[PDB]
Amino acid sequence: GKLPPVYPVTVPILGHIIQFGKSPLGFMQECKRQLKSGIFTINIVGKRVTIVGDPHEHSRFFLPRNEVLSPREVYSFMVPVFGEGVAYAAPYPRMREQLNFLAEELTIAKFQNFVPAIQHEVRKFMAANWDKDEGEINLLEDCSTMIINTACQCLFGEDLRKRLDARRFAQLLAKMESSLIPAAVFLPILLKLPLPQSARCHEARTELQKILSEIIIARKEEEVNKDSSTSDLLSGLLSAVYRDGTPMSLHEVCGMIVAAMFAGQHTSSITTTWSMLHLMHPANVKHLEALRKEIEEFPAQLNYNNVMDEMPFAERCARESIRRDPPLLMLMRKVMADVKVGSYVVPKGDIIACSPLLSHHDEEAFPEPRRWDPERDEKVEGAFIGFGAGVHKCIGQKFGLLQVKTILATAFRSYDFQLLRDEVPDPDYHTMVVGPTASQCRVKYIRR
Ligand code: HEM
Ligand SMILES: O=C(N[C@@H](Cn1ccnc1)c1ccc(-c2ccc(F)cc2)cc1F)c1ccc(-c2nnc(-c3ccccc3)o2)cc1
Repeated sequence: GKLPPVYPVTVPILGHIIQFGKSPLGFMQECKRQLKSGIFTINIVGKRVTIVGDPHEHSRFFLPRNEVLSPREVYSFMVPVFGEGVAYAAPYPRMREQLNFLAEELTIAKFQNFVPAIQHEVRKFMAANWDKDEGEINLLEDCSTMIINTACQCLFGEDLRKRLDARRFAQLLAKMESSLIPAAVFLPILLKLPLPQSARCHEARTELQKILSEIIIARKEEEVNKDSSTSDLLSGLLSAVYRDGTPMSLHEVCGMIVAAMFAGQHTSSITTTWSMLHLMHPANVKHLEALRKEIEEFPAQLNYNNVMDEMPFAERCARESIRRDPPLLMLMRKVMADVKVGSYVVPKGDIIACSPLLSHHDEEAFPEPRRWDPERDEKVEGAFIGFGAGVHKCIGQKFGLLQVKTILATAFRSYDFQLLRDEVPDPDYHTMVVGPTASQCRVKYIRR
């Protein structure tokens, strides 16, 4: 039919990957300018990637059903992490049941207990590691540690955290993470080759499943000897029954737990770090005042109402941090059948993408897009896609923001911070999940 315009390939069989790596946004905006089109196709190692780079057409990426646009093939490289029959490795109907089960473990009703759990871990961390009148820290490392500790304290019973503490859990997860080859998205041959990565991933997942098995057995013993019963994400998923009457296997529960941590860890840490970096910069002193005012009448011990209902401004700070520097640069689907987008047909076999980095820098949608302004609103409806939308919208958004907001309120109640450079850090685009440049994240905390 009428295909999107294709950016010229001048270096064959790499395509535009190299140019993309150098300046993701600059490159994408150059394609947009040159091809006179928000919808255009680039070439990544010989694979056509059609970018829906016009915010007016977002719904064409986000709304079509799975039969039409499917992320499953994109996620083939993560099958060893999730496990077979888990998440994108399951038929879509089955994945949806699993997602519902996960969301039910992050229901608003469970937030009643999450708030104190999170604040407990935050205080404990600050008391241990931020103990002088002032001191120097790497904010990105400290927020990452807080997020693993807080997520674990919400989601895992004490017995589990004893057998599998944050530190050990992070090691297992990092071993799985460092075994991933996202290049396999564009070079699918990799997924059929024998790779040492495969054995490491399996080692770590099996080790984790073993620990969970031993926790389940121990809990059974606790219940028999005392009436002690632990209610957590583990117990919750284990009690799940699919519509076909079968229960979730331990294999599936393990994969879901792993998948949840993989989703939640970096994104939440990065969002918290950016938010603090912005709030502490002198240019944003008005915003820091608005935050401090928002939390001023909060009890020493926050509760569900405080964080959920009484923090709209902290929430704006979080979303605008994601809006300016989205941790996920490119959302992708396999085109399963020709799809009409704007004035073009995107053909079966393409990878279709929608880029939060590109869309969040559209100047009609977000005037002066490099300026962090929590008071802004999108000027094109649906242009903010920080948490995705439609069929595959984020199910962790509320829990992620609960942690970010709780950490912001707890940190800024007791500390000020000073950046150790003139400007907030540059984003570092070399990672799967993009955050501020780590070596630029050293800051000074100052006890209030
Ligand atoms: C906290 C900051 C977070 C950001 C910025 C974020 C961002 C996103 C984005 C952009 C998508 C869309 C993916 C796509 O369209 O391909 C997404 C989907 C998803 N997110 Fe997150 N997320 C965050 C937190 C979390 C947490 C804490 C969890 C789990 C506890 C989570 C679980 C998921 C799941 C399961 C999907 C896929 C839903 C589906 O495929 O139907 N999110 N999120
Ligand atoms: O982190 C990834 N996926 C995460 C995204 N996430 C994080 C928070 N919410 C959603 C992810 C998504 C869904 C799930 C998940 C899905 C289903 C389920 F039942 C449970 C969990 C788990 C995840 F870890 C991820 C990131 C990058 C990539 C990627 N592969 N290639 C690129 C790429 C290519 C070209 C240019 C730039 C990036 O990026 C693939 C996966």
